[PDB]
Amino acid sequence: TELLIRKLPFQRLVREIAQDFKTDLRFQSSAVMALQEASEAYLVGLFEDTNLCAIHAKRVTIMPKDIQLARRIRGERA
Amino acid sequence: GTVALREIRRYQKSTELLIRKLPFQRLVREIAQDFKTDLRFQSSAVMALQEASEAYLVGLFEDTNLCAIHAKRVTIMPKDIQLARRIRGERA
Amino acid sequence: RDNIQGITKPAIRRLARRGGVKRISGLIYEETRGVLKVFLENVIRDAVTYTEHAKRKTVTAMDVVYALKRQGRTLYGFGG
Amino acid sequence: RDNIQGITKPAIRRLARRGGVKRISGLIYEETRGVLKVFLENVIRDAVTYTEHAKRKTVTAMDVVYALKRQGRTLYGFGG
Amino acid sequence: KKRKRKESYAIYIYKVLKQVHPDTGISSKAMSIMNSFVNDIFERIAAEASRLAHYNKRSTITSREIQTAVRLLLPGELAKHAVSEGTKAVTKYTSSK
Amino acid sequence: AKSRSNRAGLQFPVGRIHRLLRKGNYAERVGAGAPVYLAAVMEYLAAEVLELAGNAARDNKKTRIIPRHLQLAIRNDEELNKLLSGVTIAQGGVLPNIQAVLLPK
DNA sequence: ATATATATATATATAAGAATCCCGGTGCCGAGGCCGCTCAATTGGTCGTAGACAGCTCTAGCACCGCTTAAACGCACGTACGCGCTGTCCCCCGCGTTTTAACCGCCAAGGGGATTACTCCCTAGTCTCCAGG
DNA sequence: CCTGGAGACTAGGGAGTAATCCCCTTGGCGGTTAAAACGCGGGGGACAGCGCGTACGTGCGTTTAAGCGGTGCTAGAGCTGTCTACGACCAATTGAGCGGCCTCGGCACCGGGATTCTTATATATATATATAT
Repeated sequence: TELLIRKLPFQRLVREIAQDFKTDLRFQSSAVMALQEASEAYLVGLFEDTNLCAIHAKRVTIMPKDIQLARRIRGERA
Repeated sequence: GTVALREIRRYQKSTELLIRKLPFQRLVREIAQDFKTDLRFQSSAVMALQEASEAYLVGLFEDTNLCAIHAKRVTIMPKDIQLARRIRGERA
Repeated sequence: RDNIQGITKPAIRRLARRGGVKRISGLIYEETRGVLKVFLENVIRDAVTYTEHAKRKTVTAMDVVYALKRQGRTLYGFGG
Repeated sequence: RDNIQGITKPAIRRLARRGGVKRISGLIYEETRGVLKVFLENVIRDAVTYTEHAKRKTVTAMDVVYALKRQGRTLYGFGG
Repeated sequence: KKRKRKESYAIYIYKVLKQVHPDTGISSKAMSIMNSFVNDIFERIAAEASRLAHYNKRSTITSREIQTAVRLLLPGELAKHAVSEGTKAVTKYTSSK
Repeated sequence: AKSRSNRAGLQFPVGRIHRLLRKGNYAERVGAGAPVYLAAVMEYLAAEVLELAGNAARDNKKTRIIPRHLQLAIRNDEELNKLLSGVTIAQGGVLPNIQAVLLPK
């Protein structure tokens, strides 16, 4: 249940992204925690779909085309 | 090959229902009598169900073709449809 | 009467051509039938459920619209 | 200050171990950073919208929950 | 005797078509299809505005909730166009008021 | 004296939009600028949809708009396809495209 | 090794079978314009609760430095993994044939969205008795 | 010796019982016709396997910043009161859209000439092979 992403570089990245929209945005630690949990739970399913595509492509090493197929079937690309 | 390629370009520009409406109506009534018998139906409901099923099947076949291309093939297999339904979340 | 054989494999092949499929295997039709029967026992049961609280045995297309939007399938067509 | 390289290579490798991947290619990490960039450009912007509609500059976790349930990502945890 | 007074958005969007393409007609079933489209977007963004009013614990929906619904749900330029015309729609609503 | 659609100059019924908003169980009080905002936004969106449909009809040399024109108008536009992702257009299909590996050599 | 002659294989026209459009004439049915009118929009006073604003407060967010230790990067060798490729065979495509079920058409009957003759139950106005102040 | 509380009779309002307006479906009956099932040939693509580059896996040396923790500063989220102002609602008016009926032209439909398409094949040419001094 541990988080493999460190909290402080992730918070720096979140504040870097949020500075593009609105300057001087105060952030809760719980907001960064929820963003990290949601992003990690999303990317774990992404890696599972990537592994399923690589197995379907008869490989054990993942490739960018696996992610390209997985996000296209998932419809995450506009 | 080329004769099979000829209808590939033909049905991509046609918006007519490929499924015959009377066997589809029979299948809808056969399914609906299993839930609760003596059900009256409108024709517009059957047409909406037929066009929704045909569009969903066209999208699923597009994902099947994408999976077959991803496996370096031009012939489709049911595991392409299984992977498409699993990534789509339609797999229970 | 079993009407699952009414979906003929020329029609499934035509859907594959509309779906853009070069070569169609012979066992695609069985899983195609299995997929469409699931799709037609989900939405049809939801439409019967929508009709049941309307206290009718006459199935309207608006119940089908409600069933489709219940499952996230957005159809702009019959029923309004 | 760019912080997209703060998601280090063993972190993504350990997440792929959690994701069930035996061997990870060297160029997976760039597309992983790009997809995470797209996701965090969407959700953070939605949270900024939720915060500015609430007349605040302090970004809260409940706005993050609002942004996640707007996109269909239902979460059970902090915020409520 | 008529059946009922079924109200729709036929004539308004027909006038919209006639001020966009005056020489182009439309089939009536496509018209009802996009009427379903318009009512679907109405039920989407009105529920979005109701949810945003619930988030502010407010029992009154202003135009600001509609602004938030537009800038949340509509992607790209269709957001910022619809905001830009939506403010000036208010001003001409409040000019001769 | 003046209807609100004529008063605001919009082609959409402000009164009918407000009447649907009051009975829509959204709020106990509904403002006055919000239906004008909603009518203007939907009017411009419908104008964009009819404009792209008329362009698709002029590409097909027809003066009567069919749902194939709407199918070729929504899906070709990036933001329309992005917004209407799960939307299925009745009497339509897909954009006609051929995969590269399925092309003849 | 080289001159002479032959024959097999390969690339490009190419011409004939094969599918597609489009201009030319025809109809037909679905847009699209006028009356009747209805119902929902408009206008007007009132008031009453939603909301904006002034002020406090306090509470969590922000910053920054010691320290230390798990975490990250980089070189090194390899070994298992992605990838070309060569048979193969078998399963799916191209086309002729039956047949069989879809399509069209009608009718008589029945359920049903909504409306209506009728009818009993609930509610309030009125009449007279007696009991009190 | 005189008016008001109270039981009984009766007019009015209203929703349930059942029939109806007519409308939509609907199984059933009969003719038609074109799409599907089937089969024969064949051909080309999925698949097995074998070798070949090669690229992350791991491990140790080197670096490094994440995080704990303590201290200080402080920006605004939220609570309390206070005014206020705009929609909710009720009543009268009034015209815009919906339905129905005519009508007319936009597009469906046939069809032969022009247009590609394709595809095996005719033909020009590159090259392997045979012979001899």
